[PDB]
Amino acid sequence: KCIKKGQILADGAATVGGELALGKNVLVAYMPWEGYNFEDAVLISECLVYGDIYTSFHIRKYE
Amino acid sequence: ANLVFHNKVIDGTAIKRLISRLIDHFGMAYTSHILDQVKTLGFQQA
Repeated sequence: KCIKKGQILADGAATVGGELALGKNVLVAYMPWEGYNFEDAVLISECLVYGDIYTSFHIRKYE
Repeated sequence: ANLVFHNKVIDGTAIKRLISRLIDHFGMAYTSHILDQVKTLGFQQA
């Protein structure tokens, strides 16, 4: 693949195709659900867990 | 139980008045259980 100077070669974390990518597009409905979204509480589906939609890596350094 | 039968609408100021009358008539232990049931009913209907 031919490249010009200043063109993208690799994507870093939270970056897709040369764009900042801090999140995910997910199916959402706005409605009260039995008080589990009372005020700022949020109800989610298990598919976000086993789909690994919001799984992140965290590296802790011990010295 | 000699509760009046409301037949129009229950907004915020109406429910506050009813709770205060329930407290004065039934006491706090009764009204505490009534509050738990009314709270459950409101969440379910919403």
